[PDB]
Amino acid sequence: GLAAISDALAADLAGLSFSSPVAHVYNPLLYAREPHVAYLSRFGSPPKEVLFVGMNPGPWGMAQTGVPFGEVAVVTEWLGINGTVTRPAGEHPKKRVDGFACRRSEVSGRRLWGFIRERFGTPERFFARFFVANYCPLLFLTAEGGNITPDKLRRGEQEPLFAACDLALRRTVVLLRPRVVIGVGAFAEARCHEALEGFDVEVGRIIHPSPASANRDWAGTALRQLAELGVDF
Repeated sequence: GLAAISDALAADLAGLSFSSPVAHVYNPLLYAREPHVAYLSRFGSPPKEVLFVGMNPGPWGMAQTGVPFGEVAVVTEWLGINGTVTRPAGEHPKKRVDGFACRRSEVSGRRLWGFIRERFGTPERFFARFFVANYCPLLFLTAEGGNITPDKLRRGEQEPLFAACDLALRRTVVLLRPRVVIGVGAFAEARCHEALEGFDVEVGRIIHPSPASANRDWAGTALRQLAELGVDF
């Protein structure tokens, strides 16, 4: 199942190495494995019509909950997922892992899942046709605790990472058999196009929900973009 794919990915990432400016690496697939597997098992049953793909976790989302775009509030309240989360070895004090006790809200996840809930009401109606997964489960931090996107990695270190993640995504698409794969943001979409070349699947994009990315009407834009891709939302 999905759990096997995630475990395989984590194992593949276990051997990886990253150089300066990278100083801290979080792998929520390890320290937040139980809620992650809960998500996969409860909401990831094949087949899916559409797959949403995020690039990498935010510090207050999946890095805390193990759930893609997993803002604590919406994960506990709507997905009904709680669970034990331990701390990563290379934890930075400016981005501490409090798990479901974390009091900061990940805006991207709050917005995305808030939107999904707005459209579908219950998780069952959404996951009947859709799923959301994370391309790269690793969080990268500077010595000062600043975020580093996978984009800004050394090519020699970036290539195997993207290799493992491409593998994971391919296995994911094979299992869930979606007709459309939608990257959340440009980076995710690029990764989807490259990783899934050769697949009989349409690769698309919706605007990234981050305020830091970004017009005044993200939800309307994404709804429109979904309309263009021929997916009823």
